[PDB]
Amino acid sequence: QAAMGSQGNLSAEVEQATRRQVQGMQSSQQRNRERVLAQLLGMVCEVRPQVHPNYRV
Amino acid sequence: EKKEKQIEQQKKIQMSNLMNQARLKVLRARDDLITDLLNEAKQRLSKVVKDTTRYQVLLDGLVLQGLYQLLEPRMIVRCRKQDFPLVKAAVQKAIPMYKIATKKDVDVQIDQEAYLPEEIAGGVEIYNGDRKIKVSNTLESRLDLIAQQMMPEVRGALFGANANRKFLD
Amino acid sequence: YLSQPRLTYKTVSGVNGPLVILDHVKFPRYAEIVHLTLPDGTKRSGQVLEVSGSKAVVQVFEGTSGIDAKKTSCEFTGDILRTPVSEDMLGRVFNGSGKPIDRGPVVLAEDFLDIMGQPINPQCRIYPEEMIQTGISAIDGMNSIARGQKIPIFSAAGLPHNEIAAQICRQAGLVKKSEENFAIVFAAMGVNMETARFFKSDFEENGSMDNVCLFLNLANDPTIERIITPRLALTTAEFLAYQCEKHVLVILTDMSSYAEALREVSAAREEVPGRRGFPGYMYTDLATIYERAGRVEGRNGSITQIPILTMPNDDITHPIPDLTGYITEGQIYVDRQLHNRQIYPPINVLPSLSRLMKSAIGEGMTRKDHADVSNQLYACYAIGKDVQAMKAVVGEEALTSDDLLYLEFLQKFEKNFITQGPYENRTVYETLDIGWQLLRIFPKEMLKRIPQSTLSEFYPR
Amino acid sequence: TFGYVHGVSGPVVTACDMAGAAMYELVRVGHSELVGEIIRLEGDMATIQVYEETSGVSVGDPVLRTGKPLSVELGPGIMGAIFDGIQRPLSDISSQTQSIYIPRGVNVSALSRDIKWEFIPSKNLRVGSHITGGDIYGIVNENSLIKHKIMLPPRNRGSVTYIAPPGNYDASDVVLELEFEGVKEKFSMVQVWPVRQVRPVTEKLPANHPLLTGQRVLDALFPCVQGGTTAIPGAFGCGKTVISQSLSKYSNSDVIIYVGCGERGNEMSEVLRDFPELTMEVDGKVESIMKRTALVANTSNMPVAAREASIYTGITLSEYFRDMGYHVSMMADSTSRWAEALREISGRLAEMPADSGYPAYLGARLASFYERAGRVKCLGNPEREGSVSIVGAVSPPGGDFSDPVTSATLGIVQVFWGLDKKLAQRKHFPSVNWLISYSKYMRALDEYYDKHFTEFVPLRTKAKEILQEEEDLAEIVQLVGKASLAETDKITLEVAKLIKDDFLQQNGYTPYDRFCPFYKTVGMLSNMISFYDMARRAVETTAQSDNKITWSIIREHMGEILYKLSSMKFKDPVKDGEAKIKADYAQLLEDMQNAFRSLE
Amino acid sequence: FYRLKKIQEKKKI
Repeated sequence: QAAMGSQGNLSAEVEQATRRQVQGMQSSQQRNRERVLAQLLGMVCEVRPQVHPNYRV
Repeated sequence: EKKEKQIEQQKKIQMSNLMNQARLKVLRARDDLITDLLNEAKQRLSKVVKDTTRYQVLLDGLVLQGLYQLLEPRMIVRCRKQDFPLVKAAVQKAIPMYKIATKKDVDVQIDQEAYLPEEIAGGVEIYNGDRKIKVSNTLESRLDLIAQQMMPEVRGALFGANANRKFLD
Repeated sequence: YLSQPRLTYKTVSGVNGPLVILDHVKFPRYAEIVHLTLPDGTKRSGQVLEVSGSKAVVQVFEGTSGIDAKKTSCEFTGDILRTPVSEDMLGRVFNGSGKPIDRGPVVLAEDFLDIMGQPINPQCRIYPEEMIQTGISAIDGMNSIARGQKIPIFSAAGLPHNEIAAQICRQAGLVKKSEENFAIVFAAMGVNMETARFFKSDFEENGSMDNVCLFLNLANDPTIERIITPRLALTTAEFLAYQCEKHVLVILTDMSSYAEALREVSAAREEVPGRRGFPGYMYTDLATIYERAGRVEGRNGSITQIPILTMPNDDITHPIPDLTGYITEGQIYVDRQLHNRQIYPPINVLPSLSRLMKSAIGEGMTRKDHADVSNQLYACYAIGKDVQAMKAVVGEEALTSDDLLYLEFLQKFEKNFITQGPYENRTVYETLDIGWQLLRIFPKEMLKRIPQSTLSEFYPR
Repeated sequence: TFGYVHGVSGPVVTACDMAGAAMYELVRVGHSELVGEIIRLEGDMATIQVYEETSGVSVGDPVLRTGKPLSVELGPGIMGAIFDGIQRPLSDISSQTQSIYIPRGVNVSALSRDIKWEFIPSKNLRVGSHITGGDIYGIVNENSLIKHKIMLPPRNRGSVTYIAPPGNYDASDVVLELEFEGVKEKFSMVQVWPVRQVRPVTEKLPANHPLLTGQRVLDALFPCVQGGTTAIPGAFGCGKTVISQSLSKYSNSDVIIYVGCGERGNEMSEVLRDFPELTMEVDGKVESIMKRTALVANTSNMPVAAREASIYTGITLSEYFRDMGYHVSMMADSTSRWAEALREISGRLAEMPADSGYPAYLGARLASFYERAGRVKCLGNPEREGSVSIVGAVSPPGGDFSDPVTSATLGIVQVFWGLDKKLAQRKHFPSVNWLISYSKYMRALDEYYDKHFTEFVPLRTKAKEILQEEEDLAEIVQLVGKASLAETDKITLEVAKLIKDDFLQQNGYTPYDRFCPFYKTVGMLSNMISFYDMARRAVETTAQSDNKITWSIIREHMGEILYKLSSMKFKDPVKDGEAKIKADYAQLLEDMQNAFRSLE
Repeated sequence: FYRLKKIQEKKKI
């Protein structure tokens, strides 16, 4: 019974830890998102094409 | 003593497995959020498709870049049916620059029979004369590529930085 | 960075054994990674090896089977093999190629790294001095191991080297006694399912799963992946050693299977052979693997390496153990005679070797006379074996007194020094006390190697 | 003047459009400009060996053809540095990059240009004075020990036109100039010399003076000469490297150049960590041994082709310093690695293997490497005398001394030190065999050893006789079981045991036998041989008459004297005086004489 | 055996 009660307490503790960690991550991620989207889209729209460096005429 | 030992062994394995599953849940959540970010970026790109003025410039760049990469006397260009006029514009703007670049003459054509699936957000694919060598310069492929190539910067922006790391080289 | 799109191809000039040859390739790059799409939609990969003209050659990793010329597609990426590495990889499971096994997601990476790594500059190499506590007296006491060492473990088929390796992992630490620990990366080179279950369960037992990255390649996987898996694991180790300042221990297992796979891949190209048909450059390749270990100036981490290899037919002159003995700086030589007598842990000492002991020990490290005990104990062991070989012929009547002393020393030393048990972990000073307990059997006027001073101050008690 | 990379595979590549090219001409390949060399060609195609990792090179990359074969730079500042296999100053790299790696294709000059070395004029020349090749016209002090000296390069001569005054200058400042036949040519402090070419010399002279050795064994029993050859093959676990380091630390030579090849990284770490602490004085202040040592590191991982270049580079530096009148001593590590690298390279070219895959011409290459040695009279007016000694370490694969590389080596060298893995299992440091080794130089040195000692030949001969007779008796005592022994036989067996345990054994790290000079060797051998003689004479006299003396009787008679005899080796001569140990050994001889008189 | 094989292969050209 000591083992089973300790199992209950330890379980509840670890799901509490998991949930708070996940919520903290989510909150941190709702801080800054638009900057990176701008970064990726801006680098996508740029092209600057060129020929392979080793080409000769 | 044997029954005792059995009990502690089961206790240990149970705790360790529990901890494993908790960590795995954390990692799954992280991956899921990354996937959602990528989907959101895809939707933003699809919205940006609608503007014709800059879509034409991007299309011109794509076709030119494909022409440069292939380097074959004969070429074929395939695109969605509803982008086809702008593609004609792109090829007419693209041929002479290549001609002055590589000093060779190329017969550039556009298929009128096979057309890309509508599921493609946009872009252009190219083939050589024999349809053996092809360059997939679609928007989806480029979005994918740029996504995989910049991952560490993505978490660097999204998660801050890891204090334990001391040297970046 | 590179915005150039990735070309795909449909040219397959022909297949020959595990190779695939492409034609009409525009500027191939030596050692560039390529994906293959078969007619059935399943996927594979490969790496360019030989390039000439517009032709190129491609080693397939998954084994070539079901390749059609007119329907396969060969996508090129244009860079060398590059892997993701991240600190959180610890506590995961992966297969040979690096894809996850444990129902988890791919590794969001903190950086890309070269699979081959690149040589470290000998000037900025801090020589290893700090000693590790293994607990086993046959190592701590005879062939001590300092961090940064790359000593192997020699075994034979049907010997319990796995138990020794697991115990070594369990009891690793620092003799000189914040709480330090290890980050252990383990790679398997064609172990059976039983071995994998044993190692996984053992790491589960002591709660150490939080700090172990696993790399598993059973015999089911295509043999060519066995070439890549070691370097990948070793790269991960180097990252954790010099970018996280952690202390790391590496365990590659059954490199004999790796040598076999190397022979298999080499035979396709028809390179020049060596002894027992292995490639000539196999020596340099094993050097590329083993050396990547030690401690570097201006940092804090370090890489220790403990490869394990079996000896075919117990023939020590076989090329694999020999070239290992050349590259690395030691050996252990698990014995089977002791295993036949049902002794644990059955480790020979007479042919074991540890080049780093000359600076691992001394005053202020373990004890003043640590070297002397080692020298004298080995000498008595050797003369004891000689006396046994002599007794096997002459008979008990021909024995002089010192033969009897050497034989009882042999018996007592074998049943005491060597025999420890599944989990008994002796302190180093306990081991030295026991060694002196074995030395005291002989009268002081025969321990030739020990200096007169040490005998005066220690032997009588 | 650019080819293009037709093909690539391993460290062997191919380049078209190179019709104007020549064999052994260096070459830069790719955007990293990896150094290379020419080996084969066919038409306007060529084959380039690469001295660097080829991963990432692409077809069609530019390849720059240069205008010189492989060459090595010579001048001040070489001493005390550590170079890799093609002579990049490693310390400069580590300083410049602030990193812990070696980026591929890094270009840094062999020597520094931003250092001002003090210079002294010839003190014997003037405007219009004529010199020739090999004549010294400058002296630069690298440090207190070795005074650099600049000589005119070979294939140059003429009447001088300007000499710089004394003062501090760098390399780039022109120093000398001269007109030969209406052409004026300028000479700096830097010579560029083709590596595969021998430096000419006036005449090879016969050897005239021995070479001191640290270990007790391999000094009396198998001496070496100041300019001779020596080889140390032996299986693994035997540790040739310990002997190499011991020779390096303790020797009378003026410069030491220890070339590693394929060695372990930790061994170069030993060397770098350890040599600077040890010191020694010559004519005053005590200076570190690093101030007379130039190293050439090349560990296993490094590109396979560089192993070839490193060895030739090292011997070239040795010869350059030989043209100064010093006595250079060289230490080559695992030439089997060099042979194996050549084997691999020739394998990738699709050429004919000869013996175990080794190409045929490796014997010729090895012989060519060694023959550049020996004492020589130098080329130049100031009339310098010097020599080069070469002691190389072979690593037979498994100890099998019938392998091709050892077979080619044994035919060319003069001294050979066979080593035995069984002894090294006993930790019988040094694990030399003392029965298959030999040295042809004994006859030339007997004259010296007589002009100083006159009392060594009987000792050596009796030692060889006793060891040989022990080895003969080994079988008879093995089969019989140590029963059918006349007393003289037991005497020789047990005295052989004592000499083997005492004189032959020696620890290479403990302070009291890090070094052992010759006189102590003479003293110990004299003690043991005299004891043998007295024991046998007493046993003979007591055997013929009556009461034949058994070995047990003398053992119980003088076990204490035996114990003192064995413990003789605890001296550490560095602290204690020589005459003190001489008197000590005379006292032990007195003890033995007293015991033999009392038994008499 | 191997060296003979290499002759055989060379003769194909």
